[PDB]
Amino acid sequence: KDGSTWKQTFLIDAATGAINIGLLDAEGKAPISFDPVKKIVNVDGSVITKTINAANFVMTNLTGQDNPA
Amino acid sequence: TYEVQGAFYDSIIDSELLNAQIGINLSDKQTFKMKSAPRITGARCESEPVDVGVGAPIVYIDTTGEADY
Repeated sequence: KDGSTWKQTFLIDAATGAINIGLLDAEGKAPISFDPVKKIVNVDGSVITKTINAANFVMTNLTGQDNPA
Repeated sequence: TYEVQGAFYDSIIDSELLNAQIGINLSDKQTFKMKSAPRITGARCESEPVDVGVGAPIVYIDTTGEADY
């Protein structure tokens, strides 16, 4: 409850197993997003894990002026 | 290209006499080539399309100069 309105914090859709986590940005960009339809896990920010196993560490220039490395 | 010839003129040598170059006993001439300023032949910019993310802008510009740096 923010004043007279309510801001979404987290959503869990029935049709799609999408779980957005976090207060929405002014432009509507959720911090953490999911999509089983595309089989992607989308996290804006950082990820900390003891280890990671994968088959393709494909660095990307996600931002306009980023430096993948 | 220019040719260089000169020498020292003492207190005896006068401005008019120096212009006449009679008693100066100047040095033998020497010819050298004067370099050329840089110029840009063409201006362009291309970048690679990317599946995910954004292609990093790059500038390709072709010169024709001869400056050391």
